[PDB]
Amino acid sequence: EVQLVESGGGLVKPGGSLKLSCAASGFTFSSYAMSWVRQTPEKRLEWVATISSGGSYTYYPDSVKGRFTISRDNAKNTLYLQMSSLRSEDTAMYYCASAYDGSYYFDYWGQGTTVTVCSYEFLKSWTVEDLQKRLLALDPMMEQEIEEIRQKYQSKRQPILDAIEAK
Amino acid sequence: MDVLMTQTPLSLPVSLGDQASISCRSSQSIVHSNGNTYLEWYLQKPGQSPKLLIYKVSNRFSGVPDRFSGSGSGTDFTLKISRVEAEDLGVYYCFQGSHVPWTFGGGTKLEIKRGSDYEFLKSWTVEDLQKRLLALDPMMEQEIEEIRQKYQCKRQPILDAIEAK
Repeated sequence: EVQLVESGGGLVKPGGSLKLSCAASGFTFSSYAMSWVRQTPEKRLEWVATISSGGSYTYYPDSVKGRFTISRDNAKNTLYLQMSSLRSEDTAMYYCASAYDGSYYFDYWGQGTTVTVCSYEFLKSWTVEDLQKRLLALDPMMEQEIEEIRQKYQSKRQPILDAIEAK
Repeated sequence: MDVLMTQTPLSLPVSLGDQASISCRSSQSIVHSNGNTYLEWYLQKPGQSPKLLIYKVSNRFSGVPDRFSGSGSGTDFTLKISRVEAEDLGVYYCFQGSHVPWTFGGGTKLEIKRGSDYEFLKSWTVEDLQKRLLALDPMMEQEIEEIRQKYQCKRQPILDAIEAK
């Protein structure tokens, strides 16, 4: 069946560039339009780009026009999204989705790859071992934030478990 | 050149077996140049990808039960769930594809009223309860990965300063 996997996301500085790739598997890739749709950290959906079944027609919203370029290779069954001059508003989870030309826009979505714009290094140019211990000091703080998330979800799971046991 | 998609309400607390109605208001008319009205309804399970539910106002996507219904009148479009089941919970998004730029709605979270209280989950079946417990793991793993990527954001300048040395 339809299987779309996405890759290429990661860290990037403001004004940097990055290219995302979506590998399609399970259908004739050249008979359906493709699109990129991103989801902000505030869980808001935004349409990024749309390319026709063969690539002769591309569509972008004014927010990413000129900076983003959608493309496709029907022989490799791959979809591409080239990003340049990346801004802080582009930090989101990017999904690649298939279309049905003339009926609906997004019928099957991939798992999504996260692009995070990284906004400080002028001061860090100093003692090397002090940088080493600052990098190791950041780890317990991450573990505590992760444990806070785990504790919150433990509280969320408790009523469901209680209802299961109360049967 | 922008059409606003106003979804309402923001949260619809319902119990199992109840009727649900979500509305989506368009700032401008949304008829396509070919005469069609490309109003779509998407449902996103927590931690998962969005899935198409309704297309062209009132046409059900393949696999969507008859409990889901769509309707519209020009600028007001309404999605209706006759009998809300546990599989229907999640965030619903309305979308337009008639005028560039194609815009999405704010989202409407369909949730269980007083689902935090276990007394109001005793009517549920064990099967649906274990499914509800499984539905939290993608949510939690996503939030954990966001924290990890934030600390990768913080770790890279120090790593680059070491690479310079």
